[PDB]
Amino acid sequence: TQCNVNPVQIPKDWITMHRSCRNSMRQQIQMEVGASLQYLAMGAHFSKDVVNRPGFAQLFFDAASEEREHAMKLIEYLLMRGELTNDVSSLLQVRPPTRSSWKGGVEALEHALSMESDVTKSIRNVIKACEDDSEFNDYHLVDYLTGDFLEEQYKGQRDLAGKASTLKKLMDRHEALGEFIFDKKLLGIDV
Amino acid sequence: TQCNVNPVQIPKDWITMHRSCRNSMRQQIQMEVGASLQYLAMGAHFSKDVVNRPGFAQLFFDAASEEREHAMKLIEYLLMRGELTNDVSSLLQVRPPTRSSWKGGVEALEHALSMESDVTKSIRNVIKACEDDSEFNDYHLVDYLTGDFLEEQYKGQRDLAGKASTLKKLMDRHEALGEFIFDKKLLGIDV
Amino acid sequence: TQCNVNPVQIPKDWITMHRSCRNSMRQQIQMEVGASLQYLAMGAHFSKDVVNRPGFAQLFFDAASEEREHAMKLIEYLLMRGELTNDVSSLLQVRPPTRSSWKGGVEALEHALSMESDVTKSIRNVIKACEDDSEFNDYHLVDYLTGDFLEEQYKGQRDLAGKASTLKKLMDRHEALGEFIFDKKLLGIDV
Amino acid sequence: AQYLEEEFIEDHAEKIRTLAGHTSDLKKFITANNGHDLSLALYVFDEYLQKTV
Amino acid sequence: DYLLSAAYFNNYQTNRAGFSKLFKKLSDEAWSKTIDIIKHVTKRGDKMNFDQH
Ligand SMILES: [Fe+3]
Ligand SMILES: [Fe+3]
Ligand SMILES: [Fe+3]
Repeated sequence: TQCNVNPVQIPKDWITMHRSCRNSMRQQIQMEVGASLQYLAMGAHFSKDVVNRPGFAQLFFDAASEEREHAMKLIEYLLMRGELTNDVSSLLQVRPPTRSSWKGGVEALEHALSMESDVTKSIRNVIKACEDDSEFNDYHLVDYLTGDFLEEQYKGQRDLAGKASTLKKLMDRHEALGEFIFDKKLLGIDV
Repeated sequence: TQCNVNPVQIPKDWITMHRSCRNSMRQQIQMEVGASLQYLAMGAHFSKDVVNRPGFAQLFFDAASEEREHAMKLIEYLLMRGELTNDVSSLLQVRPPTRSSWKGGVEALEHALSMESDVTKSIRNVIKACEDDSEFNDYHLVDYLTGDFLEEQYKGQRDLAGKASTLKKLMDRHEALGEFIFDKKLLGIDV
Repeated sequence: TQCNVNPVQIPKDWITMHRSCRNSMRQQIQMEVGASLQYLAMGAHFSKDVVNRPGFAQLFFDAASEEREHAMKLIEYLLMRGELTNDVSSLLQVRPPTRSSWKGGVEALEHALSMESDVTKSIRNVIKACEDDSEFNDYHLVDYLTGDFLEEQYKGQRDLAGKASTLKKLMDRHEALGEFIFDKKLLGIDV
Repeated sequence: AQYLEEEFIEDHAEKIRTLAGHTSDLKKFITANNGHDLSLALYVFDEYLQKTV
Repeated sequence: DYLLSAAYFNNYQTNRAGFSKLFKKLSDEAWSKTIDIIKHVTKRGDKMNFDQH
């Protein structure tokens, strides 16, 4: 039985992304998804009754959802350029994250800062691949990654670095009370 | 008789565009105007009593006005940079468009997609000329063409490509009713 | 006595600006401050009872505050990237401006246009240093300087150039009345 | 005929009268008092157009 | 043609915002009338020919 419609073909000259750039974008999509899964594990850790840091839990669950949105934005960009008419199933793979426990809020913030730092470096490498391909400099995608993605990365790194510095100063003598107060401030609660 | 005021001169060091970039911009302005005229002809075709596709007519008259706005934006950019104190009359030439009839909505959408694809390629060439001039990399204009003009181009191409795919699937067995319904949807009318 | 807290260290891989780019940014910060001081002197000149051009005075005091904001934006960018943990005191030096008097509004507008033209050229040189460092192309900062700073520069130059042309045409026969009317128009007053 | 009367003809008279008046104003700025006020007059006239066009 | 005049009067040397606005309005009106006439031609059962003299 004929369950589908015989495909039609329309002009394709407008579809211009080159392979190296497209492959770097596909790899970045998997990286964003991997980051969302690692943040979910951080949210889960701080949600435990024996850890009980709801401010940190919410911070990381929010970060997980944001990374999922980053992956979706990259996928939407490829679709807009005429890609992903096939090879969609292989774009992503969900796997358990590498780390599932942290000693305290400082370790988690420093790990998040390092993850963001890795993502920033990876995006800069996608930009290089897309800009320096000898056959096609993808001006628009390079601009999009630079003005949207890197913008979010640098602001995010500075935010995490500041949080880590502020909380770490409290650790030599005020580990419990310092983290407790900092955690409630993440929820907008001034004790 | 003295009908005009003796011209004055002010500092000109701020006027920095170079020739290759400026000439590519002038050529792009004529290209946008040419596109506006070709869209006017599409609007005229679908307005005919024997074609009667008001949704397509409006779509293309709107596109014609938008291309005219693109030409105006490029002209305003040159004026802001201190250009067009002369050589304004030669910037544009209005001529009858090359095509005046289309078999149906699909042919017109595919032709529009191809026209947009040509404009995108031309803008990328203006960017190359403006960025790679060995004597002056025009950072600001390159950024403007990339973030404003290419942005509009890629979104527009995806929109036209989707419309063409959707309507073309209806052509093997539902040419008349399929186009009729699609045309009213362009007007926001769900029959 | 121990008046401060023993410093802590957090990950630093995210701090990536290179020296040539950072030094060009530091020099640009001093240049913006220098421009704010020169505009303050213009505001002071047109505020004198014997000059009495309140429209020009306000125009230049506003420009002085805007240049101070430009300096602050560049400083904030460096802070976001993890810089200025030291070497902050040497970032700026306040010194009397070079010029303190102008023959009239046209001379001041032309001087302002020339100052802006110099700033535009300097920003383009910061962009070159930041983009062309063989070890690190700072994509994000280059994009920020191009899309934010150069945008403001080109619009500002065109505005000043137009004001200078308009007023200068009135100088051969209407120096006093022409400047008086133009000055009130700067205040939004149509006489 | 009615289409031209309604959509073109009525308004043409107003536009032509307006433009003819502008040329008369400029002609006077150029000829009166040896055209001495021309530069200031063009500035004032341009400001007037900004308010009335 | 009017659009080019509007552009010319908006260059930094001429810088006549009033004259530029006058021509921009004439340009916008003529553009709008172009579309209106094309629609009238088709309303009456004819087809537009852009090379008609
Ligand atoms: Fe991300
Ligand atoms: Fe266009
Ligand atoms: Fe500045």
